[PDB]
Amino acid sequence: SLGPQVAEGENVFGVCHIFASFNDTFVHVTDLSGKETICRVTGGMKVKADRDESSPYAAMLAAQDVAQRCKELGITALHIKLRATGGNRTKTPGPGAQSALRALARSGMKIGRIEDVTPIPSDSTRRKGGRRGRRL
Amino acid sequence: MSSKVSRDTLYEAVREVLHGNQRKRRKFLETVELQISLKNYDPQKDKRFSGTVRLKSTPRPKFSVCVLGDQQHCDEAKAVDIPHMDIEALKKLNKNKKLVKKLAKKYDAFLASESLIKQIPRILGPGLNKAGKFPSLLTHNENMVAKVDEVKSTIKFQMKKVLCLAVAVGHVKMTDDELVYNIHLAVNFLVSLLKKNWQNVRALYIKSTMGKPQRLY
Amino acid sequence: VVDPFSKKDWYDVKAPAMFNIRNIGKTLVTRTQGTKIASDGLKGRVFEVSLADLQNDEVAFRKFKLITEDVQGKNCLTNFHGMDLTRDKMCSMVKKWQTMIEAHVDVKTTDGYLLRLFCVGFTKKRNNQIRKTSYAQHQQVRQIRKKMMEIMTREVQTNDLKEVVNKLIPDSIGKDIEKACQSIYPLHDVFVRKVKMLKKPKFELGKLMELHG
RNA sequence: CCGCGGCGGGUGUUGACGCGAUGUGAUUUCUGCCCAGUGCUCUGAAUGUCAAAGUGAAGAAAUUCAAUGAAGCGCGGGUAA
RNA sequence: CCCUGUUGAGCUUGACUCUAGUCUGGCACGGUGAAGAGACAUGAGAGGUGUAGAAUAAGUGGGAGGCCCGGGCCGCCGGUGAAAUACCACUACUCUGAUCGUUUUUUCACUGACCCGGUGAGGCGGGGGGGCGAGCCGGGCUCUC
RNA sequence: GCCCGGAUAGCUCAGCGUGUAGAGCAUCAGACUUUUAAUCUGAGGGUCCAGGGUUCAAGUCCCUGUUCGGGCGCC
Ligand SMILES: [Mg+2]
Ligand SMILES: [Mg+2]
Ligand SMILES: [Mg+2]
Ligand SMILES: [Mg+2]
Ligand SMILES: [Mg+2]
Ligand SMILES: [Mg+2]
Repeated sequence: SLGPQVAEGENVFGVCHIFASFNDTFVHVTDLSGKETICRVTGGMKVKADRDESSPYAAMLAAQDVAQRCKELGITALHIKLRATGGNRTKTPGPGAQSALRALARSGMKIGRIEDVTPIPSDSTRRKGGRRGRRL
Repeated sequence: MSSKVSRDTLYEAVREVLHGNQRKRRKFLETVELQISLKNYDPQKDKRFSGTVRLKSTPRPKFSVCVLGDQQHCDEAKAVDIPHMDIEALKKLNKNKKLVKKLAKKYDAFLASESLIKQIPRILGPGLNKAGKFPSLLTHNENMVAKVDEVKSTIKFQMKKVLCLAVAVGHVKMTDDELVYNIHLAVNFLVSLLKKNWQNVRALYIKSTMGKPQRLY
Repeated sequence: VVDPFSKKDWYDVKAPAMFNIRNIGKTLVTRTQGTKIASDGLKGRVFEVSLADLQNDEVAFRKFKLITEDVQGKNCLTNFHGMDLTRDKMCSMVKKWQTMIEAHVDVKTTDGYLLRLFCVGFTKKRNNQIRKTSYAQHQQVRQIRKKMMEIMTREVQTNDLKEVVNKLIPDSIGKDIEKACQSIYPLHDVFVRKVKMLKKPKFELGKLMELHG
């Protein structure tokens, strides 16, 4: 765990990846390439109930751990890449987003740029489900 | 766990290990004990290890005996400083009193004669078979000649399930020339009370109150 | 049973020398431990950098990409790799009751890179217009993408890679097509939406260094 | 697949639209349920049993006793043109 | 045909006793270099819940006052349980790690034994000159050429 | 002969040295305007047989009564 920088002169950047499904939520903090990672923790490691794998409190219990594991290594600022499930399936980011971003911004980081990287296809294949569709 | 003057692994001669006056870390009198480790002698087996050895040097414990008996030992030893008593002392010492400030207890050595063998294992059995005051045939209870020895520096020892022996041998207050007549009789009779197997004497200690061992040869 | 993050070194990454800011950030690499080389596993890394954190006061809805090519020691040197348009902008620009126009063309510069360029153009609602549609024709579309194919090649066939960047930091092409297509039908929302490099030349070492002074 | 044998020999001057080993019997039409059994195969330290060798101790030694222990059978999944 | 013989042949399998071939281990011909996985031995640190009881008294054999400064905190008797905790240890259990040995270890590595293919055994590796052309601060030549 | 595991209420069946669990049958009630299905109490337990040692055994050891694996073989 090393740092060559000075504090107020500049802000050392990293970048996160906020995956947000309807049943699970990733946070994956990597570097500017994305090739080199720093830490990764899921929602599922912390709550022993699979019906709230993606409760909003289950993202806060892992985002606090990420900003706790990263302050020992010297990162002040982060970029954000937000990302739904994408594809031919849905495209609405679930509820585990707006309380995990505030959950680490409140936990003392320097938020940079915000964008969307949801994989929107130009021309989809066929979604799983019949012509009358999943009825229940 | 330590004792600064004497090291435990150096093996001093039988008089050089009487350097024990430098063990005085305590003002009072240490209970000098022994923790010998028998090897190749399974406590599971029918091979018994429970016996007596009379020492010499009056190691100054306090002794309280409740001899039980119904014999001509009532007219043989009632001048020899023991509270000997008849079956009224069995009705007495039966453990009806598990109560405040008085128990049917506080006697370091009991007795079973041949006439009261169908009593002390009957009446006081579950109350005296676990503290150790239960008489038997390997605890050496006839006590017409040996009760003065159970006054003296005689000691008793038996086997333990974690492969050791613990017995009291002296007190660090006495002189070295009496601790040598504690060393002679201490190292003499464990070979004869130990039977033919892998080597007998392996891990001999001297012990005290807040103390550490010191090994001899 | 060992933390592997002390087995790393942080490096820096630079930019070419037609921009303002040189530094981008820090990127950790393992040490050269036996066979694997810290220059090698670092050289093929791509940096997605927005242009408003490369300039002082320009727009922020344009992004560049910069690969690494050469190791100087705590110093990676970068080259142009392509340009992106933000999903904020493009989806905030496509709206109903206007006509969309796209185009794409390939071009080789004077030293050779095989750039592929895309574009887009939206028609503009007039001032006093009460007719709701404001659609274009189809012959006026084909007579528009003929000009965009004429211009991207014309601005590219006769210069190198260093000066088309200075023709892409402003919106100098979208200005030109907006003012050479205002005659037919008035469009307002013109961009070149993606520039992609296909086939890079031989690794000549100090054309970059010329791009670093 | 041959052969007493070797860097031996056929298939093979061949290469999966190819060699080799099987059951049914044209076309049209259909080909059902069962993997407990006997076979076959796959995960095997997920382990009960398991030689020679190499190892330790007691003995004057020949010996005697202990740890460890490959495949395969056992245990667990797949398979009925 | 049918029966008997202590007479035989051809075939079959869960008959009895054996065998070519094939699978696996060991010793050899059989070398040169580094890393990693153990079998623990000496010896180190950690924990324990039917409560009762000064606690979680795992089990020791005693001890009847020290400890720490004539003074203060605790009995073994109580308080109360199956054994009592003031009083030191040894002995187990498993966890973890350094340790030297131990040792059975597996992947990566070189080429010289050995094995394979190809040829009428026909231009191999270094180093030069010549070339695309160059950090061009032209030059020592740089990845291909 | 060698080693090895297995037996608990009327059927299948849990048991973590300090206590006999469970699901399904048989009753009686409750819920529903009334039948179905679900809800709950209750009745049934010698922990396959004798001993051990332990304060305390269904539990570790021991053997005998019952089912089964495997490798072995000179009267
Ligand atoms: Mg067939
Ligand atoms: Mg079958
Ligand atoms: Mg005959
Ligand atoms: Mg015959
Ligand atoms: Mg047969
Ligand atoms: Mg009723």
